[PDB]
Amino acid sequence: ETVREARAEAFVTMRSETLAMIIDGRHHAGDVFATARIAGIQAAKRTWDLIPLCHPLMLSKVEVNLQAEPEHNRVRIETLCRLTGKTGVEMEALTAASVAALTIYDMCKAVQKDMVIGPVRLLA
Amino acid sequence: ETVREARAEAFVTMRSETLAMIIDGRHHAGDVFATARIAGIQAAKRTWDLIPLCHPLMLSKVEVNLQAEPEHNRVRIETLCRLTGKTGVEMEALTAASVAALTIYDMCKAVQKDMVIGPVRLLA
Amino acid sequence: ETVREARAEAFVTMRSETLAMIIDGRHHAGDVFATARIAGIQAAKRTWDLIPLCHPLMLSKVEVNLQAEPEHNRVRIETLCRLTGKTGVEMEALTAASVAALTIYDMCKAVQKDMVIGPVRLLA
Ligand SMILES: Nc1nc2c(c(=O)[nH]1)N[C@H]1N2[C@@H]2O[C@H](COP(=O)(O)OP(=O)(O)OP(=O)(O)O)[C@@]1(O)[C@H]2O
Ligand SMILES: Nc1nc2c(c(=O)[nH]1)N[C@H]1N2[C@@H]2O[C@H](COP(=O)(O)OP(=O)(O)OP(=O)(O)O)[C@@]1(O)[C@H]2O
Ligand SMILES: Nc1nc2c(c(=O)[nH]1)N[C@H]1N2[C@@H]2O[C@H](COP(=O)(O)OP(=O)(O)OP(=O)(O)O)[C@@]1(O)[C@H]2O
Repeated sequence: ETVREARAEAFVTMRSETLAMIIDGRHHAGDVFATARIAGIQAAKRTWDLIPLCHPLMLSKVEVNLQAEPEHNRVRIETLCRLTGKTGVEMEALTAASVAALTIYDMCKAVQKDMVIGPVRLLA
Repeated sequence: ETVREARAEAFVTMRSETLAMIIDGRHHAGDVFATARIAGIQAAKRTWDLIPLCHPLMLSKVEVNLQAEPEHNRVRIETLCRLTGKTGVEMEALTAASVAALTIYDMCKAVQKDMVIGPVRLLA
Repeated sequence: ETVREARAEAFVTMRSETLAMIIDGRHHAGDVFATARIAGIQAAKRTWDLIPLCHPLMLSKVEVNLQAEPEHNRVRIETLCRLTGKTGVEMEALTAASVAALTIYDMCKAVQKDMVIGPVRLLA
């Protein structure tokens, strides 16, 4: 039994107006980043129930951080998962990143029909 | 890693007729107290999934006890949660008490529109 | 804290045509056995949430195996559950077997109205 951790990233690519709306609605009720962070945290804790062969685990830590990248017309999501145990937490990190990305998508899709999620991958 | 425990209480205040109906339907199919106890136990085990920042834990014990207080026109709910681990179980105890209270409410609301839940708090 | 395990079996009895359809659709998209295995695995991990008094546990292993028994006009399901902990996994094994059986039933019920599930029991 050891300390295990994993980090993942995801991106959501969108038009400039769409990203500007996220930036302008930040820190207000309906905060896209706040909502996506909570969604990702909740999703990480449910990973065992979403991915058939994953084991139930006791996550002691899940972090989801989001940043606008206006220069690339996209949002970057980075996640961190940690626990002390025998099973790793790669899928928790990826699932948290993915559901955070889907939540950004959900909150922007009225404005834009052709957003793209990706890449979604582990960080070294 | 130690033995951790928490106790909570909740109250549901109602008219005398409403409480009398609970007392009279006790030990029969549709037992309000039996249903509320099971709801509270189930809710305690799901606390991590209801409260965003709570950690998943392995509850080894959850107890929910209910008593009519005819003298005060109310039901009192007391809960107990225990486990051996590194994280406490205050939220499990409060959530079990709260959902037990909501279940009493649900089973009585046809009869009464203005029941009040509270206080809900930890016990020392 | 020790290694704990449990094994269960379940049977679904059906007409010969119904069983033949399962055998003939095996290894194809809509594989009844593949679907039932995944359902049973997922169900085992949720046992604590289905059975009110069961404890949440960290299952390290769940196996679900299915075999056609043409000679008896039935499907046999055998399950295995294991973990290292203080609480046994009998209910996880039985629940995995039961939900696997219900999934076989679901996937065959258009064809047959009078299938029977049982026995469902622990193995020694
Ligand atoms: N929650 C959660 N669970 C996880 C992962 C995760 O990131 N998060 N990674 C691992 N894990 C689940 O188990 C896989 C690894 O298999 P395992 O080594 O536990 O199987 P064993 O019991 O050793 O036996 P074999 O099956 O190896 O023979 C796996 O790749 C998942 O399927
Ligand atoms: N199921 C469940 N979970 C619970 C509680 C509960 O009653 N029941 N209480 C605790 N806990 C969750 O974690 C909170 C306490 O934070 P923590 O001390 O674990 O965080 P750490 O990993 O130490 O890092 P920081 O974030 O402290 O820097 C908390 O207050 C909950 O948010
Ligand atoms: N997931 C899951 N959980 C399980 C089982 C299972 O197969 N799978 N078997 C056990 N268990 C739940 O706990 C029952 C056994 O009770 P227990 O010995 O834990 O209670 P204690 O805390 O010792 O106190 P008392 O209540 O004994 O006084 C039980 O029979 C279940 O109710």
